[PDB]
Amino acid sequence: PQEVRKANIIAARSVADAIRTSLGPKGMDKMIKTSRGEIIISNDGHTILKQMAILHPVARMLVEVSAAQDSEAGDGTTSVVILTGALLGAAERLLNKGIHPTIIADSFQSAAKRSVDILLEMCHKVSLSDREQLVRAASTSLSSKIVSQYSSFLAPLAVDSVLKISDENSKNVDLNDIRLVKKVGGTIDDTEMIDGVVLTQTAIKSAGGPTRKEKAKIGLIQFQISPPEERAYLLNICKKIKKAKCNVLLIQKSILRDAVNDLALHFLSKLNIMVVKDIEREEIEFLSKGLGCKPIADIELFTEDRLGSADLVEEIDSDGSKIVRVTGIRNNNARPTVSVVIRGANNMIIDETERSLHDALCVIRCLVKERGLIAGGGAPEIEISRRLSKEARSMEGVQAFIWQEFASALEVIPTTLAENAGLNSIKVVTELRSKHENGELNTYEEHILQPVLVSTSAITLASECVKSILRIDDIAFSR
Amino acid sequence: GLEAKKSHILAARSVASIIKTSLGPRGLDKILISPDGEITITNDGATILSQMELDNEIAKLLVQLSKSQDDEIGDGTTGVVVLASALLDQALELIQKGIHPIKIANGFDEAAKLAISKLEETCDDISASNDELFRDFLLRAAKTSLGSKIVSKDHDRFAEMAVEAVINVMDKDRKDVDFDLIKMQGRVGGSISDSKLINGVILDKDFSHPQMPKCVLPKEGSDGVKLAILTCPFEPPKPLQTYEQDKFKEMIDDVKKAGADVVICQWGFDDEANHLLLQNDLPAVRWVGGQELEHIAISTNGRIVPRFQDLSKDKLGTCSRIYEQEFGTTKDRMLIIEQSKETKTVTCFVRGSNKMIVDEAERALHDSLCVVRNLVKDSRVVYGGGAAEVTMSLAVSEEADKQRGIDQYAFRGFAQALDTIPMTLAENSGLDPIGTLSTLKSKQLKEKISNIGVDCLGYGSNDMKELFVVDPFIGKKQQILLATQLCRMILKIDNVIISGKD
Amino acid sequence: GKGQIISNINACVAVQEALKPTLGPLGSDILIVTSNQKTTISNDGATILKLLDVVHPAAKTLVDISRAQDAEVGDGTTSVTILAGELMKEAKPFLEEGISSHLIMKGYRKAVSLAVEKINELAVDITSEKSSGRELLERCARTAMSSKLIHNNADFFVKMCVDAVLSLDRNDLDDKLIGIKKIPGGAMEESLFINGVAFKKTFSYAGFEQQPKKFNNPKILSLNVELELKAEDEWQLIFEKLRQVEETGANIVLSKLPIGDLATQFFADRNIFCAGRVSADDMNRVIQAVGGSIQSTTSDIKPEHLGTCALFEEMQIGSERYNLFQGCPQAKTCTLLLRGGAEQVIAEVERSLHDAIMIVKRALQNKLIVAGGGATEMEVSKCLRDYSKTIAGKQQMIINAFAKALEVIPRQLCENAGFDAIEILNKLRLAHSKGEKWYGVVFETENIGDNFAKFVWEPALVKINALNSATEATNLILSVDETITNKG
Repeated sequence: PQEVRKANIIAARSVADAIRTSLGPKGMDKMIKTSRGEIIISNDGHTILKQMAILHPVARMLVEVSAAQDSEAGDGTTSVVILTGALLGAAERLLNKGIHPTIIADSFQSAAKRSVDILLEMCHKVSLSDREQLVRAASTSLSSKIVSQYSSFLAPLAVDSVLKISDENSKNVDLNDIRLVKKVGGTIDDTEMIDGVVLTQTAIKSAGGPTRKEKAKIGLIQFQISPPEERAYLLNICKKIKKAKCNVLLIQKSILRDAVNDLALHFLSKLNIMVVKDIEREEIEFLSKGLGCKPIADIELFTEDRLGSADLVEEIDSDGSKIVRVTGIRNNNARPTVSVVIRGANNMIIDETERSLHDALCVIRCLVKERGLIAGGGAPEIEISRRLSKEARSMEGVQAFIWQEFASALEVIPTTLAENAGLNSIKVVTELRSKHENGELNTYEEHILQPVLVSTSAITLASECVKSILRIDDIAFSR
Repeated sequence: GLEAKKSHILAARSVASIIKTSLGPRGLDKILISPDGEITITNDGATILSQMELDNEIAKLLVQLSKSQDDEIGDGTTGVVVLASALLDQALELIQKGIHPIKIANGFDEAAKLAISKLEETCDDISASNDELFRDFLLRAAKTSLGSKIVSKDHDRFAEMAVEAVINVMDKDRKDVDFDLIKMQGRVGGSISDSKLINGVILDKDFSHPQMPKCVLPKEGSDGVKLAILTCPFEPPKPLQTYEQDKFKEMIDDVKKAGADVVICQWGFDDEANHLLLQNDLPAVRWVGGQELEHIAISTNGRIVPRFQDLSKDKLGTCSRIYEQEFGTTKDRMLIIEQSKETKTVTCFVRGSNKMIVDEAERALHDSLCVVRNLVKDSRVVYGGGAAEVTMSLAVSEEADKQRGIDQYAFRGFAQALDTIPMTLAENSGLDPIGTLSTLKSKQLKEKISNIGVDCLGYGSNDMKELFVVDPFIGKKQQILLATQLCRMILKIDNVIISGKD
Repeated sequence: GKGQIISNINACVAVQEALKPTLGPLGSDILIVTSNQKTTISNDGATILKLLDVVHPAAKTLVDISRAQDAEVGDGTTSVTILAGELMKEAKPFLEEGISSHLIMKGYRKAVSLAVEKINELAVDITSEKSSGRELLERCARTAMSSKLIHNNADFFVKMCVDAVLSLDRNDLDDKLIGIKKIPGGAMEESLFINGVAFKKTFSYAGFEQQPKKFNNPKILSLNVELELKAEDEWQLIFEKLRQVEETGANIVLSKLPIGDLATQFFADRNIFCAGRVSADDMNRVIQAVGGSIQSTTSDIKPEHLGTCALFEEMQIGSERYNLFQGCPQAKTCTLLLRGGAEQVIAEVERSLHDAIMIVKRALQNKLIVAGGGATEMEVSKCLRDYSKTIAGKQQMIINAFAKALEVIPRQLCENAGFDAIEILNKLRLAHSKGEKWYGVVFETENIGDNFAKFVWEPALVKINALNSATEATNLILSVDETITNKG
């Protein structure tokens, strides 16, 4: 049964070694040409593994590991693939010695739990009450992005956004509740928090639309205003909405029929009922959470108890933007959320700006689950191997040899960082271990910092990945 | 420069992997077939490697080194080749990481010198413990090599033969045992209990005509027994019976004036030559090899007489007596030449009921005589059997973190290469190599620093110090030096050039 | 046509790539297995190329110039092939651009004329420095002998080692002909050098101080053994043999056995000196010192066997009077005597002096010396690039590639020693062009250093003969557009 595992390890090692060249900003970029003729270029490990269309069944698990890497930690999608292949490469000599993969798999889970406590003792203890390190963490992370001078004002906006939803014991917080709406026009210097909610579209541009209303109710309605005499059919639709005093109508976007008839615009103009159409399907679940409302399919299902409250609903005047904002949801059951509007002249600005804020919110969220940060650049990978050197002598049996090979696989990550930078691989690693007798974590003066959750999740996900790889002893066709 | 570094490691590994299973007393034997059609079975790595005829350029270095190991030590045949392959396997991982090959060669040289100083502190003294305990090591030295053979029943008899033989041929000044001064001779038939220790060359002879006496008379209280060494044949002068007989009376006068009891020559004798020597009580000896004459002058303190006119009484070899003693049921009826005084050379007499037993006993005695030389040359010794390699591993690995730079990884790879021998002994003992290696390291750290090795043959328990299993330190020191010397020469040659066969 | 030259370039590279690791004392060795099945390993490239016997003419040309380099010189056999082969690689892309092979051959010839002119300029020859045959060589042994217990006295010790080879012919130098004996007692710095042959006092018998130690016009006589009152194989017969020494007027008698007390009494009134128990190696050196010969008996002594030095004296060195020969400019070999408080201390210093003699021995044979360690190699490549401005045109790019081809020698030296050839070439040119041009590459620890400070020197005739041999062999290969090999 070893021929099935050895074939999967070698096939997965070639994938990990291929992504290994993409580690770091100076790493080698990989090209993938789709059958349709599209060619993409980037160093992202999650994008390469997704568009590669790997036919190997076990190698497809790296996509799920890279997906959870960006969803939990938010960084290290390339490093988790390298660490996964490092354990697979070290497991090749383990099988040659006659070791069953169960001991190999059970030792990685025990070594991953002990590696967390080693990093926590060497990590710097920080708290969320201090905003000095929270602003500098997100500001230096944007040095790899187009934003440079405007990144100074973007850091405190992301800090105050997380501190409201972080609380204390909440631990993990869903990132889908943070919506970044990009729109052409404006600039980066203009930002509005708008903690109530922010939509993705504009308002009615036709004649008669108020486009602004004060003290209105907001609710989700899946109905649509359409003809089947036609004004009498549309009058009963607007009359039932007036019964619950709902001045804000949100209609789900559908290409089947229209949203609101022009005849109904004159009816709602006298009642001062604002209408916002073209609501995307992705925002249906979003608006049902922060606003605390419920999707309403029919007109009979529409009730007053499912309607929220809005202080002032207005359409902000801006060049090529016209963004509508809502403040003061006034809902005790529904917790508030953060929706930030992104503006810029070029389309390439608001695009990368949204992705740049994603990595900034993840690193800050890493401090919410587990506080503290570890300086990157190969420091946590080498520090663990330094502690496991003397600990390997305290073990007994087959596992004693695994601790030595586990620390050897951790050296692959700092070695790749030296290779992609043009410096000598071994020479740089020896200089770091030479000064380890004096310095410990010292990169601190270079304003380069990394959260502890990235280094913790990379070891945990890679330990379970390789554990599940050795569990497949056969490949069968079942349809 | 590309495929050479990868091919040299795989070529030497496949050749060294043959004798990895034969290491130790439990190591399995092999069936060797000579080109003449004779089948031989032995566990000695020197026999297996010497019979290999191959065109591989890398594997030829194993044969060139094995020839010098038998004379210097003789026990470094299988152990060094396995240890040398361990340094090559660890060097292969360094080449892939970009480590320079000469740095690997110089890294193992500096690491070997540091491991010697560590064992110098933990070694123990033999003669300082007791004088008779030293002899107990010599009695049990040959027992370890002979314990895996039927000879292990009579092993107590062969233990005393090696003690008295080395003392005579080796002086405490130079402490050197020459292989040329030890004559190894054996025949098929008999048993192993009839083996005797002779202080001089055997020189089997049928005493020519049967009327000649089988013993040499003292000749009225004469000093010793004078023998004549002639490098020229005995023939009448030429550029009839009474002519040659009268010429023989002139040449025999040189024997009577010098007083030689027995005449030894390199060439055959005539029929009338034995007639004059019979009435004078002068036994004739003919058909003597050239190398046999060297052992005669060294044991009897004689000289080489080139011609008949140079024969003198001072150049005659002196011995105690020469008699013919029947050995077992063999009809050859060999002879014994004794001395009673300490000589510079001895001759080993080994017999056996099988042709293979004789050859296996002569080679086992060769390694036993070399251990005695190392125990006298160096009183400090260490406990082997897996305990020495683990001690050297923990010593180099501990000093690896203290030495920074590129040599830090050279010391780690050298320490892991030293773990191959105890794991190989653990594999050859039928036990978990990894599970046993962790046990030997745990007992030498948390408890106390001592020597506990892996048991190839079933014993009572661990801690061979209780069972008094000793190995020579200079013998083990010579093995680790030849291993690093061989590992460099393999790395110092990156080129392979061979012509065709016409 | 021109396609045959490209085939000849790969033939020289295939031979070069095998000889690249063999450059340097620490470089790799080639293992060649002949069809005879005898396997040999040799560091020097001559024997390596002799066993190959390549049929290809261009590869065989590199073998012929390698045998001549090992014969007339003996050094640079591997470097002359690497330099000639690497020069072929620089001319390979030139043929693809349309440049004819003739101007490529004549382009390298112009660079050699400019290179050899700079070799004599980079050489070290001192005239007006007010030096002599010692102080130049005395300094070279200092640093090599530095960092030793004798470092404090090292200034006085370098005088006796250099003057050892200067007392004899500078064309033929032999270290075995120089004997060294230890003298117990006395200070270490008070030792004196002796031009002739010296030995100890072997006389165990009373009656010393009966002969004068100063001879105005002594005569050297060689008699193997007589010198006995009683044969060790009659008093008047010995007196007649001793009279022959008086008839020839010889005040010096030497033998390999002891001398009886009869000769000491007869030689007292005649002021004749005699010394017995002289070693056999000493007797042969005394004969070569005066240029005479030894006679078996006293009757056959010929007049030309006599010889005289400037002055004879018996010094008190070591609290004992020892024989020595001083003031003999015709002596073919000298003898050194060391002083010290213990015999074991002198033995450790004696062995340290043999290394200093072998260093200055090779420097005396060849008086043309240039600074090694990449110093000279980098300066020649730099000067050809500056002088190429008047060489402008097609001849400029040809010499510019020749300067780059000269960098293969220090490359393989750093690659075989473990150093990184990429970083060492960038840091060496910066230190060579700026400040002093004497900065080389250290062969022990990688760093910038001055080989002239470490006193590590290399003879220039090795590089001069190899530069002309590499260029001459290159012009022969580049000129062959067709190669026909007949069978037989």
